[PDB]
Amino acid sequence: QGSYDYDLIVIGGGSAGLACAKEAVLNGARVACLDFVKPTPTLGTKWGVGGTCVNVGCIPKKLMHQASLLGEAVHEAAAYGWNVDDKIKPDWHKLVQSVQNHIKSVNWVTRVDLRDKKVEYINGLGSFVDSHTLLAKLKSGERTITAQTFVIAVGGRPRYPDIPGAVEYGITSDDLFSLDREPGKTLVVGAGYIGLECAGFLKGLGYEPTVMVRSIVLRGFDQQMAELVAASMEERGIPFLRKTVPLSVEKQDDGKLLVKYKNVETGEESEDVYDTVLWAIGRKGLVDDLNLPNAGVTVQKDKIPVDSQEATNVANIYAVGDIIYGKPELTPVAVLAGRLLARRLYGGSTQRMDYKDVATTVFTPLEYACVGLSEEDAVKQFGADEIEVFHGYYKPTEFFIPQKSVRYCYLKAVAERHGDQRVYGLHYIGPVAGEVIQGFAAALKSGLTINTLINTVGIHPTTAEEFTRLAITKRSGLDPTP
Amino acid sequence: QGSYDYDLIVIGGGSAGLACAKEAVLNGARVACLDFVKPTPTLGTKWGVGGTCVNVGCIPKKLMHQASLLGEAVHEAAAYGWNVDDKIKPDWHKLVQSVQNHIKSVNWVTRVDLRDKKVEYINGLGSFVDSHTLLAKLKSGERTITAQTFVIAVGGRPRYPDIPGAVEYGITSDDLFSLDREPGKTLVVGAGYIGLECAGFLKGLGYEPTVMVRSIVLRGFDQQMAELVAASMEERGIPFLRKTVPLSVEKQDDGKLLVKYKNVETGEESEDVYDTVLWAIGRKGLVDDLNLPNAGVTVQKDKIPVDSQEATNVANIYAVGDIIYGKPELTPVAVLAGRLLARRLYGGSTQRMDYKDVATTVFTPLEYACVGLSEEDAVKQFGADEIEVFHGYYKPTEFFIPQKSVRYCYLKAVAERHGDQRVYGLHYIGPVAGEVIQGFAAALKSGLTINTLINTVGIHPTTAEEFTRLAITKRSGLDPTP
Ligand SMILES: Cc1cc2nc3c(=O)[nH]c(=O)nc-3n(C[C@H](O)[C@H](O)[C@H](O)COP(=O)(O)OP(=O)(O)OC[C@H]3O[C@@H](n4cnc5c(N)ncnc54)[C@H](O)[C@@H]3O)c2cc1C
Ligand SMILES: Cc1cc2nc3c(=O)[nH]c(=O)nc-3n(C[C@H](O)[C@H](O)[C@H](O)COP(=O)(O)OP(=O)(O)OC[C@H]3O[C@@H](n4cnc5c(N)ncnc54)[C@H](O)[C@@H]3O)c2cc1C
Repeated sequence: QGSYDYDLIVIGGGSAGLACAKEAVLNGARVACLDFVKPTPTLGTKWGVGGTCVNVGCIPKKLMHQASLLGEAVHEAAAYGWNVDDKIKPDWHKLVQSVQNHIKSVNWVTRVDLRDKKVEYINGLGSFVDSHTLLAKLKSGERTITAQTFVIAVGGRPRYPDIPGAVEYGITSDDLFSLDREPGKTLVVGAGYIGLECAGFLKGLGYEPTVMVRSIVLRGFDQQMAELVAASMEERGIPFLRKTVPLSVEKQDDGKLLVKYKNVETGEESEDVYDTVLWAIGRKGLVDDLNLPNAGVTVQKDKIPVDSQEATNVANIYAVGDIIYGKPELTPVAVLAGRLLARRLYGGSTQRMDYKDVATTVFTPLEYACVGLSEEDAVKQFGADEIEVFHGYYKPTEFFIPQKSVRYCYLKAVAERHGDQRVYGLHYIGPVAGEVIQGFAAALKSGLTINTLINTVGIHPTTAEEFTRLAITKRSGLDPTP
Repeated sequence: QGSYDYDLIVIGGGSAGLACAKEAVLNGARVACLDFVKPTPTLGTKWGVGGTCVNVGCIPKKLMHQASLLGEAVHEAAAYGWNVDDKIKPDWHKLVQSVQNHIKSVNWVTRVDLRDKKVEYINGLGSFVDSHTLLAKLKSGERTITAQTFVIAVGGRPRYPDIPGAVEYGITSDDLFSLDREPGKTLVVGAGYIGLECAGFLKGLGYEPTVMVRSIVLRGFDQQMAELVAASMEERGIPFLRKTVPLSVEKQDDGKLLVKYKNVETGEESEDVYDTVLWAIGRKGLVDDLNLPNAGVTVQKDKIPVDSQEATNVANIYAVGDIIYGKPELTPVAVLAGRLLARRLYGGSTQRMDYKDVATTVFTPLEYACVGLSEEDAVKQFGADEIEVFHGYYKPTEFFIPQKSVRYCYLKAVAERHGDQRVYGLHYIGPVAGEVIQGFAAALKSGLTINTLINTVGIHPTTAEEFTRLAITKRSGLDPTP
């Protein structure tokens, strides 16, 4: 009660913003949704509607990971009697065209879907004038629009190190999936899931990545599982530069990139030449252009703190997805929080988003999926002596004939030691990690216990059945290799 | 412990028998385990210890399915820009050799493990003298041993139709996996999972199968899903002879096999020529050679009815696995039941086998996995108006670039309509169906409801997350294709 141009304005058109805008209209709101994509500096990469996942995230990364797995499949096929040739090579440019052809088909479908659902899509950059007023800057011109409620869904963009040559000579994941030039010998700075997945499918597509790690691999993940993923990448011939930080990048006369770098423990300074330098050193939330102080919204560095209803400290302004402080930065999380948020606003729902036990997958050459607590978090939370860890190495049926290493085929269930022996966390390295873990995440939400887990009849022959076969505890001290 | 040569004699060295034998010795019993493999009649195929799964079942079937899938991966790789050659053909002799090579390694490790664990392995055919005495026929002489307790775990062997030429010219799954000659053009008589799987990998390896179906496809399975499986195989060039039954087989001068057959609906008589006739029309329990009347054990046709502790009507004699009457005939069922039985006999356990909601996968070219009730059984049991079926067609991310048909990529959830909305059944046709369904099967055993299902965050991008995206009910009559 007051009267504005819209019930709801959503700022940002990626996973959360669009899910939110669509669910809001379904429930009868009058809604606008702004989306705009700043081109990468140098290179100037830009793209269509639908945000990070579709354009420069989950989707192209999965497709290139598939490109890399298919190469290996071609190699294994010979072991099974197929008369395949060995000297096979990927055309990078055909790969990139395929992937970009897919993404642009998706951009169109999404654009049509919005218009069909009557979501008013504005292609401009929104900034607050006040807690109820937004200026949209359009390709040419501006509109000032009001709303009862604002959902901030602006996400982030890749960070650049504060080092000479960084922006002129390096790229990020924004550039990588449409790179005009072949990656070639590549330096991947950062050992979060993005850097690892990148290095992984670079090696698999015939290039030469090296991963540079400042301190640890996959911070926020179970560190045993982390180190197993890193060693499995080294087994695949991907070198790692541990405890090492970039100093500078310069272009040589021959067009090669000379990177000087520094070991952070020893102080040792080194250099090497690469064709490509990929920064995968984190993503910074896009609060900057919002002019949040005009709106009264408090900020926590580059992110926005929200209550369990995704409200900011300003009662009418909400934020959802990646710009939000301290929550899983993942697509299905953005989508579902976006939608639920529209449903409480307009569909009379009280269902709040559940952020606990979110499953995830790192799509490394051998993939790592997990849901729930890491081993160390459970131990910190409850005490070593109130925790049980069941573990083992296993052998995929599909690995024997081609003789593929099973050295890093390992899984573990982290659980309550007594009582109901509640399962806290599940971790798996191996083929189709995410396909395996998804149903187990649903089980953890239904209260999975160790007794149920271990008495769920296996589907044979699968690697998923290895979770139901778990029996050796770390406490027993018994060899986890059957 | 007192009077007999053994605490325990296990008759049958397959999935149930070995799991029973091993667990029994772990709990201090003195055990022998008999295994003997009768050679196939004609042809005379025979193999080592470990039973059907290892030698003529799950394992070779999974390996040849993998060979067929790798063939498809090779063709897909090109869509992603790999410069692979199109004209590839598998070598059957090389494939059989790699499969048999794996199975002989496993036979030997299994034998070694039995000795290491002190299970006394006797390669001889057991028949009862009385309820405490067994005669063992060895290659050499005969033994005659006594025990306090017997576990019958003899399983089954494929059936032959009672039809001229059947045994002289036909083969079964027992011969297939080490066929000396190339299948060629093959009539697969029977449309259970064994027939369909064999037909599927044979087509995938360059041969020309035809499936002959007496009545229905996949009797015992959700029939909607059965028809989608059949049609996905017709999509791949595999024909079905519907409502059709074999009459005879003869060998022509040119070495081919003339099959006379009859449509049982129209009465039509037809014939055709094949290189191979695979009978996949069921398996008969091996009660015959046991001389059960000597033990006083009651049988139910070819099977043995047992109570919920796997006991026969003779209290010192149990049966477990495929020979048992009326239970799922699958490897992990046999393994877990034989384990739990030994653990109750000797381990002071009271835990009984749970035969309900066992998950299974049909490893057809597009795999069908399921757990819990088919739609028709849920409707039968509860009423249409108490059932909600959530369903959808979906598109695997990996299918886009090579433009693979998504026509049969379909899943559904059969659920309680009101109340807690307990999930009764899950069904999925698509890639890595068994990897997807396994965790969901543990979810079901934990009480998975629709609310849990639909609010478990997806792992993106996966096909497994399609389960958590389910939203369109059959009752709405809305299009299940987004
Ligand atoms: C390489 C990489 C791999 C990933 N892999 C996975 C994975 O496999 N699985 C998974 O779940 N997640 C993955 N993610 C994470 C996932 O893509 C993000 O979690 C998700 O896209 C976040 O959605 P969002 O709506 O918050 O932000 P975004 O999708 O980034 O959308 C925000 C949109 O708003 C625009 N915008 C910003 N400011 C304004 C403004 N002032 N006005 C108008 N528009 C604005 C932005 O330009 C952008 O288009 C990956 C991310 C990266 C980069
Ligand atoms: C082609 C095919 C595909 C299959 N695919 C799958 C699948 O992928 N997944 C799955 O879970 N299951 C699968 N199975 C089913 C699975 O193989 C069986 O359920 C399982 O092997 C049954 O185990 P068992 O111990 O009861 O029998 P077995 O493995 O058959 O029995 C063991 C043995 O007892 C021996 N024996 C019999 N009589 C005597 C006697 N009197 N004295 C001494 N020894 C005797 C037999 O010769 C045999 O070695 C498949 C089966 C077939 C045939």
